[PDB]
Amino acid sequence: GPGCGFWAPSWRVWLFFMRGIIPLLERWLGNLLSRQFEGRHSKGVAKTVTKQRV
RNA sequence: GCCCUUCGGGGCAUUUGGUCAAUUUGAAACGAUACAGAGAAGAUUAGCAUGGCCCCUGCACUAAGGAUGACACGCUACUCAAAGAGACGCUACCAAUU
Repeated sequence: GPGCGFWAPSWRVWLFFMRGIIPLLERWLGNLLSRQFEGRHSKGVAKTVTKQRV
């Protein structure tokens, strides 16, 4: 049942997950804020020829 | 304030900063309501694009979606003739039933 408080291994796991997730989310959130504060550039950087566009 | 002094003097430290704390008049946007109302030459519609002073959602400013996201569907002389054939064109208008 409940009573096991040996939490250091799982806590470790989530710290290392955070280590990897910081560069990805700081980039993603920075781009969220770029859209929010200067707007979306819609075209201009060219779109690739994907499968639906071949 | 402190320190030094040869008691005359000298030293240490040196220029912040975000338009006020004040919501009518220097800029928020839905929803409700009213209304209308969805592409491809009969009917019904899978979409993929194209162009940018149209954008939205998205990390994607090298996905995807938004009705195939929408827009598109008005308007329409102007580098501009030549041949040969006509013209009471360019003037006048005119005297017998028995």
